[PDB]
Amino acid sequence: PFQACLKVEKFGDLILKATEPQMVLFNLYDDWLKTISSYTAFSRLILILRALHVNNDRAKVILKPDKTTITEPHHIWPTLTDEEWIKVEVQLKDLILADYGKKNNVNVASLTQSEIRDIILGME
Amino acid sequence: NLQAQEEEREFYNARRREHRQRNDPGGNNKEKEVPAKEKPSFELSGALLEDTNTFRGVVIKYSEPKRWRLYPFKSAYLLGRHPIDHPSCSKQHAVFQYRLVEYTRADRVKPYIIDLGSGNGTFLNNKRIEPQRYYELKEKDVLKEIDDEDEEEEEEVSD
Amino acid sequence: DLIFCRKQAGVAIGRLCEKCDGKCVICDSYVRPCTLVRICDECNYGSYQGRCVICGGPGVSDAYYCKECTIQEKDRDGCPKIVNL
Amino acid sequence: PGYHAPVADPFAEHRPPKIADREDEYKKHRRTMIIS
Amino acid sequence: NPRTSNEVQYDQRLFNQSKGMDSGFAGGEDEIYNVYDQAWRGGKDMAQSIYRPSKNLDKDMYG
Amino acid sequence: ERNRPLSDEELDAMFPEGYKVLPPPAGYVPIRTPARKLTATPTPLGGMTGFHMQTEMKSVNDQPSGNLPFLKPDDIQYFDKLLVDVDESEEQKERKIMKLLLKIKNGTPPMRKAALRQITDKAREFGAGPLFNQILPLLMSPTLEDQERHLLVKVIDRILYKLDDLVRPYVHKILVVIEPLLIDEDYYARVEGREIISNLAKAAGLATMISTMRPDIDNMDEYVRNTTARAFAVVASALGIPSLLPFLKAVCKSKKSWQARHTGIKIVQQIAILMGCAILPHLRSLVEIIEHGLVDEQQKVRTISALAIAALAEAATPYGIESFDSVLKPLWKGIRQHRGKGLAAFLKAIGYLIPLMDAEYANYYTREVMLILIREFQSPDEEMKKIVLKVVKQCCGTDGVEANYIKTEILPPFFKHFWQHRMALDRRNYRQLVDTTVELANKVGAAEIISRIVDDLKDEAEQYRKMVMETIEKIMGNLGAADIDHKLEEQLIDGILYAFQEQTTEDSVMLNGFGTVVNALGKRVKPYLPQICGTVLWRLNNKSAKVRQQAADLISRTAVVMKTCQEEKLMGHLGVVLYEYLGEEYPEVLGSILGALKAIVNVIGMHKMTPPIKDLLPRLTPILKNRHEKVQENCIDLVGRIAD
Amino acid sequence: FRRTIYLAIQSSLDFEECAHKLLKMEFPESQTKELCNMILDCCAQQRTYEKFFGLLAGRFCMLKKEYMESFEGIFKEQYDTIHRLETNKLRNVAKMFAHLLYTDSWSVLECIKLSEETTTSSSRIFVKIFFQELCEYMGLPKLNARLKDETLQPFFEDNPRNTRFAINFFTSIGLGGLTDELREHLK
Amino acid sequence: LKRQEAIAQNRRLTLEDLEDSWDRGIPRINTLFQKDRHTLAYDKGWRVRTDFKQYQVLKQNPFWWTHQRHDGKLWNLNNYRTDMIQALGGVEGILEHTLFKGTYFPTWEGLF
Amino acid sequence: RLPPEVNRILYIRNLPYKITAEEMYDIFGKYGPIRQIRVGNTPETRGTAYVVYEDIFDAKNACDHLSGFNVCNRYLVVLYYNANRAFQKMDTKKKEEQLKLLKEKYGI
Amino acid sequence: DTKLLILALERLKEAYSVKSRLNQSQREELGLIEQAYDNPHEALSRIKRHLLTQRAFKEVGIEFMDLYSHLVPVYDVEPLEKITDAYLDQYLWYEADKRRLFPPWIKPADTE
Amino acid sequence: QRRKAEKDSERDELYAQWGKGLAQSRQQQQNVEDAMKEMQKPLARYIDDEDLDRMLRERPRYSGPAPPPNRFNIWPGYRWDGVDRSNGFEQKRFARLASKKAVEELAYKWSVE
Amino acid sequence: KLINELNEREVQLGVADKVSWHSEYKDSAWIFLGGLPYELTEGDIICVFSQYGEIVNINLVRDKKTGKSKGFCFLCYEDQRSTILAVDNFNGIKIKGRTIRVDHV
Ligand SMILES: [Zn+2]
Ligand SMILES: [Zn+2]
Ligand SMILES: [Zn+2]
Repeated sequence: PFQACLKVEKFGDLILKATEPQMVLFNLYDDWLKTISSYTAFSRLILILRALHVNNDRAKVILKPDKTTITEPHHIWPTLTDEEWIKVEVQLKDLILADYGKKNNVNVASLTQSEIRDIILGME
Repeated sequence: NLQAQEEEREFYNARRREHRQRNDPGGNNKEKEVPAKEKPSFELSGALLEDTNTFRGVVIKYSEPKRWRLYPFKSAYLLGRHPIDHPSCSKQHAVFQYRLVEYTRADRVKPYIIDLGSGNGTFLNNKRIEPQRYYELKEKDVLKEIDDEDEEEEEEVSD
Repeated sequence: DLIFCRKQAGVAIGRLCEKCDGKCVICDSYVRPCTLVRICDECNYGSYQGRCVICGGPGVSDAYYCKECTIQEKDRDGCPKIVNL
Repeated sequence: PGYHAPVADPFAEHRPPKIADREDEYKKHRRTMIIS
Repeated sequence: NPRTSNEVQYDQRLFNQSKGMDSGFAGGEDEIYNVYDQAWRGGKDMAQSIYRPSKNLDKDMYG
Repeated sequence: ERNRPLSDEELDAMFPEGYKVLPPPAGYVPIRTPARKLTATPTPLGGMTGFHMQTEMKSVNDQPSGNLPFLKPDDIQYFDKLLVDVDESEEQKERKIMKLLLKIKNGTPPMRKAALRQITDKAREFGAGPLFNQILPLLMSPTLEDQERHLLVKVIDRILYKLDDLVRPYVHKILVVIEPLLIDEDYYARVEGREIISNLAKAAGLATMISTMRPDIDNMDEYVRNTTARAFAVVASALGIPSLLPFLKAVCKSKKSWQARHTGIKIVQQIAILMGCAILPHLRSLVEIIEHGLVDEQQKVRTISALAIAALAEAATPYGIESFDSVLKPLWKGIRQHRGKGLAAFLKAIGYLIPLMDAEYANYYTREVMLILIREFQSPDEEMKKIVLKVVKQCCGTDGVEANYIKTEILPPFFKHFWQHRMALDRRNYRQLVDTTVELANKVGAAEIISRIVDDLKDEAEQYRKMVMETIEKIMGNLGAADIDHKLEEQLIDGILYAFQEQTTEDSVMLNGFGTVVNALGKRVKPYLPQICGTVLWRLNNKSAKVRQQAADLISRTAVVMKTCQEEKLMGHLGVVLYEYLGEEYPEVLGSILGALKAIVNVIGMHKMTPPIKDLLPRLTPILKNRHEKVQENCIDLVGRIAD
Repeated sequence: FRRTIYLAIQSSLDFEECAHKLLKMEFPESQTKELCNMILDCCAQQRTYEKFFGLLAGRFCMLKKEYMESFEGIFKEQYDTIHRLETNKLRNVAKMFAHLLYTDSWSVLECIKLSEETTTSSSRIFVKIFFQELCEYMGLPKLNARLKDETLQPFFEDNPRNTRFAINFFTSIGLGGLTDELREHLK
Repeated sequence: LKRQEAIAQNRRLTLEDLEDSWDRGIPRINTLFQKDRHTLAYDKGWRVRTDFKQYQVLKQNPFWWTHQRHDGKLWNLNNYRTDMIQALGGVEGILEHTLFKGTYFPTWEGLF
Repeated sequence: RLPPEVNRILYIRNLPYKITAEEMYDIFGKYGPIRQIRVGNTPETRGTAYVVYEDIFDAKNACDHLSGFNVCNRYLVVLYYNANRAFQKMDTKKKEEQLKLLKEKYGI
Repeated sequence: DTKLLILALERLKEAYSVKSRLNQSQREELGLIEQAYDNPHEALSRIKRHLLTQRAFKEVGIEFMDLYSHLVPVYDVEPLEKITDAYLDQYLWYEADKRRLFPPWIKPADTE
Repeated sequence: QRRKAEKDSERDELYAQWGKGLAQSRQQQQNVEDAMKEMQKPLARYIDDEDLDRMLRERPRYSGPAPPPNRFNIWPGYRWDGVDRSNGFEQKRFARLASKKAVEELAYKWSVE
Repeated sequence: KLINELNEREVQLGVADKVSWHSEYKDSAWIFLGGLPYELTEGDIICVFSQYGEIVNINLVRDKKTGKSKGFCFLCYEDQRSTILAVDNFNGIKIKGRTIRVDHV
């Protein structure tokens, strides 16, 4: 879901405000690579994008739970700790799976681990 | 259309509540949160028995001005008729619960007298106080409302 | 403290657990399993179905008598399911 | 110090690891039984 | 009858956190290590299991 | 209560022999009388204590002689007589020498042994009187240990193998302490207690026991009544039912008060539990006793009565149906009109009865019970749920019941109300639930039950997962996996792996569960292997001591399945991979590893071993030093298989 | 740049060495705001007050005229976060500015105000400490001087009410020996 | 002061009002809340016994001056490790010197 | 707020053979009125005594403060005395007269 | 008493805390101290019995720890007398501090 | 029969909404407000106004004494008796959970050796 | 009485929260207090059980004719966590000599 990445306020605003064709850079991992591996940060990324793609604002509820949670200007996503990251990850997996099963009328406690991994990661 | 239902309800205290929560009978005047004995408050004052503050009692039989005994107050004491009441009194006018004397903490360890609403009352310096409020006592003050067979005085230990 | 019940021997097959599995009951020996154990359902019933004849665990096998106790004909007495006293 | 004294059993930890009381309030009437 | 005590004293959540007595840390042996109080990462720190699935909480809180 | 004032005869009642009452003055006595008034008065008066600095004989007693192993600070009260060293001047010397008890209680194990024998052979000498006089206080001690208790129980046994006619005066004086052993949390304590009361009753006379134990029947406290009932159970096992019958049959008809009849009926019950299968001959007379309590005006008597019928029938497993005969018609009637616990009790009785009836009469009667059984699923009472549970087992596990009727009426409410996280956390409810569900599977078939409970393998809590897991285990154990379709089988294998991947404790249930599932599926499992064994290797690392042993054992039990389907690469894997762990320093792991190797040897043969034996065996040889157990076990086993 | 600063500072004993290490590197100057912003944040964020991180900020000022300016700015930048910062780090700050201001890296204060109108209970504590430290050095007499020549107003006035808040508040701090003249003014 | 305010409020103090100073002070205030605190209240002269342990025991104690049970832990080096890894170039750069890519582990986040 | 095992009776030991009941009554008389006190006059029990008070909490404050308390050169052994044990030396009887009295006087 | 005995026993256990296979005498010491945990009142009575009676003890081993400058004496006692003496020490310091024996100017002090 | 069947039925609304947990329902309500925040505040960071005042401050209810801590931190009602009546499982449950936290750390200390 | 032993198997085994059997319900405030003393009344039990919450409405079962309590009450709080707290806490309590029982509904 690289498309939903432009649902973020910053990107869409930037593009809509842009007066000339121009190349811009960003780091979607922020400072994550300090505490984690690349690929794992990649999984966290896919979780975030997909989750923004399904319920949108509700994923923003997960990502902006407490007003005491802040995001720094250098970074795309709020500053969180590893415990906090595992929790919000579980919540995002919950968003994606719940809505998929709600569309396909499937009891989503009955899906497999392979099925869940597929659904989250992409097309099965 | 006199009494629609014969029972209805209450929303009221139960005798076993107040009973079990205070028993010597059940008593009144549960100590407030402040109450603390006077000796340990003389320990936080850093005072050995020489310079410590101890309240001694003095008795005078109201008809004849001395000691039947002398009484230390050193957190509270139950002044009553005699068995339940700790500070028993032979006075026949005292209700089964007459009054209480509680040392409390304000700003300091200070003595306090509180009437329980004894039917006759109680006189302070031959001047009564109304029921249901803590009234600080100062040294040399006197206790006996009008039924008074006795007198009492308070003294701090000094000299 | 521990002795035989010696109730009449029925048609029910004996059941030994993991521990007791190989032992011939009376001779306490592992040698020459030949004949088969019988105890009364009075001794073997219910929670005792497939119970050990000894310790009280689930029977994983069936006890076989030795040839020693065979010729001395001890296997024909009362049901040799040990009862604690 | 008096403040740390205001801040003022392990044998009863290890010793209680030996045996136990084990029992309820219903059973303790045992203690009230006089001999015959 | 309230249950009252002089002063207030202290709560509970903390009033029993750290071990007891225990004593320092060996005579002062070299072999001990023990310099750091917490582990490096949250891999084993963060949870007993990194992954558990379910929608139980999901389809319950969902509505 | 215990603070009630006392009298001088009552005062002379407590303390033992040889003490004097003193007045010092009449005046100090008047101080003691004013003391009450002065406990208030002189506490409110001048007082204090101080000390002066001055320079400074110290007597004391442990138990000296030669050795005398140590005395706890309390036990002094008992053993004080031993402390004084006055010696060598009759009975007082027998009590004095009887402190060998102290050697039994506290000391080294050898002192306890030798002491125990020495007091055994002195039984006939000292007599039961002095012993029990010096024992029963100890076994009555409030501070008593576990071990010390058990040991005093031992000495009571060993001395009661000898003394026979002697104990007659002390029988009650014994039982009062011993009856609390019958009701206890410890099991071994209970079997001991039953044993020593057996030895006592058989040791004493019948009339001794009977005439002894009457006044405890009407005793105010129900505790003594209950434990006394179990006592009569034990003594009745000793001296047989028919000898004691007329006593009972006299008791249950006592017209004084109900409490008695309640006791006697409870006695009938505990006889039912204890004697069990052996009740059979006198079943008729027993029933004829108990029947008159079902109609009694008091409630308890009715409840405990019908309960006792239950216990009977449960030990009556099928026989003697007509002996219960006259009991039925009231019971069924009561089934209509009752609210509360008594109802459930009746359901318990009837429940154990139904397997004993004829499938025709029990057809009708059963079909009547099913209604109330349905309606009553929902009660919050856990006693209720136990009863109605076991009931559903017996009623619906009847050969004369139709599947479809259960499938419709029962299963949906059954899995609704009964399968919840209140149940599984409890023990008995756990087991009984397992059994009942197993039997429902035994009738309606497999795919139904399993198919409904599979989704719960993935539930959060352990104990619940453990429950459904062992349930699936027993089910697929009995019915066989043949009934299972395809998709539900995918949910199966995934469920079992998933549940197996999170193990908080080490236990067999998950493992035996998996093994039974696979061995039952046969070669329908083949498409699932690579997922299995992938999990098996990755788990085969993880964090060591917890899961290595478990994944290893998983291999061990999955060997044959990994063989017959002819996946040889997998045997290469397990062969050399497991071969590599033989250097593991943790014994509890290594043992499981060797076990896995063993199981792999029993499937693939000698000359086909991917780790050729030339490699393997000498690599095994040095391990024999390994001390800790499991290693030695599995190791020696494998050296045995290959060496043979 | 932000990471290099930290490593250079965590490496060096003394406060002297970090500046030498830092200047030596010859990192770009304009950043000479944020760098110093780095030092103020890096230790203040650091758990407890330490003498080192406060000295460093100051020297870095005497060496170049701008560095001083860079600091005074950063002190301003506090207003926004006077409320916001949590109530430990105020314990590092109050003193930590105390040590720039006792040693002359005072009138920059004046910007700070006493009002129930707008002062953050945060800010309340912040300034509170700041005096209970700086006092402990100058000893409340030299402080008498520095104030008496200061002309600090938003602190020291109109607003007899705010003179109760002021003077009272310095009875609360406890110093309240530089509140005299204002007491007279009340009268 | 936190004790006095708690007294006047009659409400006892929680953890949070002490979260500020939790690790601070020479007695290391948190040491009041040690579970075994009773026992330690009856220990005296510990500091000198540590001085004379050098004679009773062969090994040489550098920490002789203090004891964590009475005085708490007077330092926390947890930062030093993080800053150390940062100065070396982060986790990955360090691993580039190792066999790690040999072990074929997916990640280092689970290295134990 | 009391342990159940403690009773109004206290066994007291480490007494001299000369000791006077005057000292006994005086000392022990602090905590409450004496129900009574016994003292072993017999060869083994000499040096031991039993104290009984009108109230238990009396004895509780006693063993509290009197724990290991001193007399002469000695630190007395202060324990809460047991129950039951040797009792039946006396009997249960003589209830009939008193119960007949309470059934007579108050009529209940 | 239990408090004191516990403290002293922990102190003794602290020398061996790293615990390699040690040796025979040390083994006796661990087993005997371990014994003291299970049956404390026994140990206390035995100790007080020693303190009231025995005036003759066994021989103490001696060895020198080498600081490369000045050697440090090191003494070795049989475990029994070590537990006895240890409790004696915790007790002495406890009573001492309670009674304010040592004036403040003696400062290898617990406070600081 | 309209008003009567709406007495019983609108009582099904009343006691239905009351049944669960009136306290629980309001907390759920707050989340609904949160959705409103999302529509205007798609990805809020820092100084944006709600955060501003947010960090710009840092129906009888029971008065007397204090209410012992409750895992869920709920002040007792208006007229509450003012006395602790409990099995103490909260504290011990409260204390034990805390003890484990100490246990995880002293578990670790083990690992380096 | 069985409750407290279920909470001990729940704490001993390390159940860790949401799998708790108070999550059995999630739908229900009303609690069941049985084995209550007959002298008790509305205002009383309200005053004791408003400790752990705010009780909205309680119907105590009192026999219709005689107009005295049958000995138990169904209560309703404003908050569920008050119910979880109350069942898990206030149970096994002494009142007037008799130990009350509580549980969900
Ligand atoms: Zn048999
Ligand atoms: Zn066996
Ligand atoms: Zn044989």
